[PDB]
Amino acid sequence: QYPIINFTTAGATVQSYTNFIRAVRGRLTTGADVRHEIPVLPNRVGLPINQRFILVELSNHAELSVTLALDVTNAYVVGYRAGNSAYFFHPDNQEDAEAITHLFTDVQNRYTFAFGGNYDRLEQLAGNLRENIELGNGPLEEAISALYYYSTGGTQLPTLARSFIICIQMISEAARFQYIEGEMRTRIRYNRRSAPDPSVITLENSWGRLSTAIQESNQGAFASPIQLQRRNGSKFSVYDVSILIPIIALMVYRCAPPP
Ligand SMILES: Nc1nc2nc(C(=O)N[C@@H](CCc3ccccc3)C(=O)O)cnc2c(=O)[nH]1
Ligand SMILES: Nc1nc2nc(C(=O)N[C@@H](CCc3ccccc3)C(=O)O)cnc2c(=O)[nH]1
Repeated sequence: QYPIINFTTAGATVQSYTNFIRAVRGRLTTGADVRHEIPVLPNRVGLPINQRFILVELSNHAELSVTLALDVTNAYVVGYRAGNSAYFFHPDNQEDAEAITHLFTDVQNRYTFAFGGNYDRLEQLAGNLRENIELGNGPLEEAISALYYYSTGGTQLPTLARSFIICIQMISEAARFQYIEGEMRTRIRYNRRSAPDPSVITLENSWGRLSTAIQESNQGAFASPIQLQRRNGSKFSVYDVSILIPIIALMVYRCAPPP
């Protein structure tokens, strides 16, 4: 029913990852909403359930596969399927709880985690912050195996949480931000794993705020500046959508566009 995009970490290259992220973005956005050259994700209000999700099938060199489900309104990873079992994060509201009942309906074992899927909760369970969790093709390869083996008891909860953190950043954050996609491309190009620097972290943390500031802006001009960080941790201010056009690939819907 829902569209499926395939990616493998097995022999992954800059080009194959680029093709993957492009395809994810294409399935997330309809083209109906572009503001200051930046696409906006579908509005959740009145969005039919048959259009609510996309599926990301991740394969690895170990010949294992897992399927992530992403909410098109925000690119949120709501859960995953591995073989005969599916696992969903504790839904944030009743609407999102109803929505996940439409996912992996043929699966033998359905589970909802007692914990939500936001970074703060996942970092708590992992026993590590995003700033200390390595990203790259190797981490993703390993994350796929960890998600696959969870149902059989091979994967400890901190490892599972860490693995979610890897997947979310390398798929959802990369889809949201050309900048983060670029950072992942670099890791893949040189096959060098590394934790995300402050520029990546602050962009992730600011996605909602940046989306709102752009959409509420006066002809692109922010009413209030937004503070981001450089690679070295130094602060720089964003006053305008213009500087964000090469940085942000997708925005969450926050308000109606002005006439
Ligand atoms: N399962 C899952 N968890 C996610 N968690 C976050 C996350 O917690 N992000 C930031 C900013 C707030 C935010 C931004 C976008 C979506 C939700 C929440 C933070 O609070 O540090 C971000 N994205 C996702 C995601 O795509 N899948
Ligand atoms: N399907 C699903 N979606 C979820 N989305 C979020 C979440 O924080 N979503 C926000 C993300 C964008 C945002 C806006 C304003 C400030 C920060 C971040 C949204 O869609 O407005 C949390 N949890 C869930 C969840 O459990 N299931």
